Amino acid sequence: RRVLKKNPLKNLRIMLKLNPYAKTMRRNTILRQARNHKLRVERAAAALAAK
Amino acid sequence: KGKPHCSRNPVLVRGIGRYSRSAMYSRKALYKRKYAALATVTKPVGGGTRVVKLRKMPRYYPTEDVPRKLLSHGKKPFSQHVRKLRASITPGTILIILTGRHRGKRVVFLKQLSSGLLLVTGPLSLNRVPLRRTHQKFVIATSTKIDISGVKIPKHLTDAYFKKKKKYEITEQRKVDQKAVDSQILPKIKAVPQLQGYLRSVFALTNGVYPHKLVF
Amino acid sequence: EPYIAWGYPNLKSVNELIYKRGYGKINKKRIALTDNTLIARSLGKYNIICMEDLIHEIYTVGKHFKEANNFLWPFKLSSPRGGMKKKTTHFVEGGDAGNREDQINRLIRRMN
Amino acid sequence: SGRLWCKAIFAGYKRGLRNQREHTALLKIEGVYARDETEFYLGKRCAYVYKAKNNTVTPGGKPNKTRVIWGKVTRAHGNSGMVRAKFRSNLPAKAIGHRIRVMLYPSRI
RNA sequence: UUACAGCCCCGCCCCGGCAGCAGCAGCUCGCCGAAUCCCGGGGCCGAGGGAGCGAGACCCGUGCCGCCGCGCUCUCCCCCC
RNA sequence: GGCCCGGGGGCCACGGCGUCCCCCGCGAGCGCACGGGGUCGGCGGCGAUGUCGGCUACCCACCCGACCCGUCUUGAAACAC
RNA sequence: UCGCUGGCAGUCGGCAGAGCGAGAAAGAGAGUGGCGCGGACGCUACGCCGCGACGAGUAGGAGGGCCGCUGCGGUGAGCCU
Ligand SMILES: [Mg+2]
Ligand SMILES: [Mg+2]
Ligand SMILES: [Mg+2]
Ligand SMILES: [Mg+2]
Ligand SMILES: [Mg+2]
Ligand SMILES: [Mg+2]
Ligand SMILES: [Mg+2]
Ligand SMILES: [Mg+2]
Ligand SMILES: [Mg+2]
Ligand SMILES: [Mg+2]
Repeated sequence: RRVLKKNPLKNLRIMLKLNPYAKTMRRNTILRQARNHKLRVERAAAALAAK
Repeated sequence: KGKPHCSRNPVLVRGIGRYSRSAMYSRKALYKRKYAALATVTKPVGGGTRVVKLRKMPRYYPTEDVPRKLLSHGKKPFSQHVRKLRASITPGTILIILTGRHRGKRVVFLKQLSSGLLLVTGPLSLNRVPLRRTHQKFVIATSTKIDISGVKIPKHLTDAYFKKKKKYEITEQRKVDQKAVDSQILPKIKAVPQLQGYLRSVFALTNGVYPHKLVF
Repeated sequence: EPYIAWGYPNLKSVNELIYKRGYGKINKKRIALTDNTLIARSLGKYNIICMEDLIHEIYTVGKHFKEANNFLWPFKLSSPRGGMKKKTTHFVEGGDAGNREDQINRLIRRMN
Repeated sequence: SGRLWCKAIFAGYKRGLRNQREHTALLKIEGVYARDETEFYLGKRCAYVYKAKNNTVTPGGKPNKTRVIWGKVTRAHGNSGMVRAKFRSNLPAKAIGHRIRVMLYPSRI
């Protein structure tokens, strides 16, 4: 029977069923953004201490 | 048989684990964990002995029948859905009942019950609302809190306790639970000036009053 | 020129088009690309196996760009949300027809 | 003891210049006059309350003359606080410029 | 023609030095995202109905099944309520 | 750029023994699920002479639309028959 | 509606063994040596089932009518004071 097409952009496991590397790529992206956010907030703390 | 262990992946976002495949291989330590390789019952009779089968074929077949369904996966019974609460609703907050026979009355919120219904009480001495279940959507949460943290509600009051049975007479355990909770909660609201009058009042809309304009 | 708007798509544009609205011409039918075996059975002879190297061929055209593009069914795009500027005039004169250099990426985002 | 709904006016149907779509009504909620201001009312349910000749059943009461059509606010309409609504039965044309109650209880505060 | 205000250009000062950075001083001026992710809200919709799984001539189960992504046990310790 | 040639904290679809040569084919179990199209193992009220349901069909009201058919004609609502 | 001029005779059942959707031709091949008696529906094949795309029309053409009227041969142990 015909298969319902689900959007890989909004659905995660469909994106993985078509491309398993997207998982690792997204993990790297999320961790990188978290690290950068914490680094920026501590730099802001240092700047306000300098002020 | 070993004792189960908490998952070694802390969830990063739902559906994704924090550690990679081989990283969790190492954490599990699977390098050193490598492994390699009724229908009838006999019953005596007072003759001989009869072998009785507990399953007997139907004595009637319907004229025609429906087929079995294709089976989906994400459909769970209501008893095990995830229950959500609005961030603006916290214990001790003042709510406004909007639908039922107690509509427009200000009440005190206590806890999220098991099935996602808020456990409102209301002081009987104030506005004649008892320990009562309410729906999260059909209430307006005002920004006025009571430090209810140090209040010990009984544990036996649950959804099965509050569910309808089938005139209606009130019961003694209902009355005594009401009395206990009221005796515990009233002195806490007597400490805030004019709050008993606020809870005794009734919410209504007058001319020139637009709900989107006014801050709750 | 008067009947089309065209430009140079991004890699993100290629990804969005191929994943969101990617259909294959299999047995001259319009079959939705829901897994990799549909691509493999029709294009494996060109050592393009998965959605990723289909996208790679299309972006960096490579050798069998003709075969990959012919496998791809033409994309059916919605109306441009927010509205066009002027359908009947060239993009240089503040219309929409003609050759956008790389604003076609904004057009694709807005039309998906 | 007082009112618990917002006042609205059934301005007309969803329409072009020469074509009417009776399945979508236009409400003008009094007080709100801006797109950025009409967000609060999205998803709120609304009632058209009227009176007829013979009695009909009344949930939680005795039969009386009053009847209701139930609907729901769908989304905003233009820059002036007009909203669109869908009623479970298309509104009669005699209700143009008459009061529609917009309730609060489908609330998300 | 700088004084009781300033402004504009030259050369030397580590491109004089320090933040910061297409800036939450929420708008002084751009193009973006394999150099991109997360969360939330509103609206319409539910088309189809025997996809099996497991034992096997030692068996006659069962109704959560396929593909994909994971978790725990068949190793041993420690920590917290 | 060369698996970032080669010598002296973070990440990874890295993971045995056995040897000849090169440079330097069947482990078991369970469990969760963004996984080949909706389910609840969730509820509430109102019902015997006045209430419930009946798109359609009888009459009426309102909003939008709406020129009288056949015909010859390039051209019909035609002051064309 | 058209196309695939697609699928289904495999309902192969205790004389049993449940398969033919899966990237990459072609054997669920045969042999020679070294207890409990059980298992839905289906297939008027002029039938049933599954995918895709498509749907304006005067003059005109073609197909299907389990649309309709009268009479004849068969047939309904048809109907009716
Ligand atoms: Mg818009
Ligand atoms: Mg023209
Ligand atoms: Mg008119
Ligand atoms: Mg004539
Ligand atoms: Mg003439
Ligand atoms: Mg005429
Ligand atoms: Mg005339
Ligand atoms: Mg004349
Ligand atoms: Mg004449
Ligand atoms: Mg036609």
